[PDB]
Amino acid sequence: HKLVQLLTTT
Amino acid sequence: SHKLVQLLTT
Amino acid sequence: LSPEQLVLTLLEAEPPHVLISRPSAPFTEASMMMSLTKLADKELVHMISWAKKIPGFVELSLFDQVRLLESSWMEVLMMGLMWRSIDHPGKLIFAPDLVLDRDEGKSVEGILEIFDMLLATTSRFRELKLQHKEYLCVKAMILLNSSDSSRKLAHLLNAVTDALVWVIAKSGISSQQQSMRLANLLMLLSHVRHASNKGMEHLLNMKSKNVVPVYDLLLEMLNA
Amino acid sequence: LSPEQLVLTLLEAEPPHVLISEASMMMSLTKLADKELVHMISWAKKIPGFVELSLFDQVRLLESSWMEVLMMGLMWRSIDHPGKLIFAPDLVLDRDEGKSVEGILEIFDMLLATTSRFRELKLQHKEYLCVKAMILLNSSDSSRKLAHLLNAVTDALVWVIAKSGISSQQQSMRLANLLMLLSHVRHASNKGMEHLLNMKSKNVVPVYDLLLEMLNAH
Ligand SMILES: N#C[C@H](Cc1ccc(O)cc1Cl)c1ccc(O)cc1
Ligand SMILES: N#C[C@H](Cc1ccc(O)cc1Cl)c1ccc(O)cc1
Repeated sequence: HKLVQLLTTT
Repeated sequence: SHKLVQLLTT
Repeated sequence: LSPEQLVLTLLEAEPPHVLISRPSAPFTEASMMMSLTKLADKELVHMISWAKKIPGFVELSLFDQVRLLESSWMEVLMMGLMWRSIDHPGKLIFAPDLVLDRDEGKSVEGILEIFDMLLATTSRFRELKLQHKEYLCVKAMILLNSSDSSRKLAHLLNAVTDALVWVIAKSGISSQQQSMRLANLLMLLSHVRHASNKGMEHLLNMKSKNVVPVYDLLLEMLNA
Repeated sequence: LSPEQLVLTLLEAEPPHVLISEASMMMSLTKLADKELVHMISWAKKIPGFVELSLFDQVRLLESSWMEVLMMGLMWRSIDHPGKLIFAPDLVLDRDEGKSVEGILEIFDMLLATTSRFRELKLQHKEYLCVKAMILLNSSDSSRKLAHLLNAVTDALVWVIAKSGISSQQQSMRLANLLMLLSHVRHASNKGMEHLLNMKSKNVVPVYDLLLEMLNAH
């Protein structure tokens, strides 16, 4: 979840 | 059981 | 576009120094494991940022991006460490203020074996006189070689490879020595990936024995 | 010894085609692996310089690389037969048949995927011969002999690529693409070693002495 968030939300 | 060293020596 | 443009994009994309204090007290299995895991988790944040600044990476499928970072992250950290460590023989330069000796691996069961791998490989890179622009290319290649998006990754990996072939040529050694240097650099990457597999096994061993703290990104990345 | 003399010595060193003669599959693979490991030690000893290395080095390189060297052998036999792994003439499996044993479909997919990249790149026999040797010598007095042995097989691969007469740019690009694929062979052998050590722990794979010693090393 954290990886996908940093990839797309950060 | 030492078949590797044996095959390497002959 | 041009190999030189791609190299200068990788140069701009380099992560900043991650700052971690050395424990005040001489290292224990715990203090050192907490140091190395805290560093890894901070670097992982900067690694995701680095990958997205590689041209064409963010045009891959999300799942391809995820799979590359999940698959290569430890090898990428370890390529980072060997480079920071290249100018300081016998030392491992984990961060500016975390400079570990070979013998200081005594403090974690099994870590000393990992340090000798890291130090030996770092010496092979020192004796090949690894150049800054070769390192930039080789590190992206570890990421993109780990592992329509399949066609784009092949292309993006051909482009970084084209860039490394260019950097070695600008060295001006013979074509035969260009081929030999390209081969000796790539065969050294198999030694980085080996060190990375032992360290992943070591990390999963340390997590299993409690020692490992709760670490969002690192944990998510290890469970991969 | 010239690059051509070295590559010709590898052609000579090539083991013969080995035949084996749910559980049946896994009995076949361990039996094949054990027979192939015998041929692999003759092959290693016919690599110019190999028997000049210290016995510790000879043992350490074979112990390290044996599964990588089997899988490289498999990929070459399989290259023309897409969707097929030509373990042997009397042992030809597809991805489906891998489904029957847990963890094997994953390994057959890697081997088949890597096999297809080598196929797309049109890996040449003389290229295969060099890289397979390099897998052995690059695993992970004597140590300097090793380095010389390894440079020489690398010079030989650069030679084989030159003889295709593609551009210099393209000789470098080809060289890189072949070497990068090797890490995919090493990954597939990492997974196979993990699977095989797991089957040994549960003693579900026939006790074979040379395979056993080679596995124990890990
Ligand atoms: N040697 C080492 C660690 C990886 C590691 C290995 C084993 C283990 O049990 C825990 C960790 Cl975290 C490292 C940290 C930052 C880098 O930039 C590079 C490597
Ligand atoms: N995929 C495969 C096997 C290795 C293997 C892997 C897992 C396992 O549980 C048992 C075995 Cl024996 C092989 C046999 C001969 C070759 O030439 C190449 C590979």
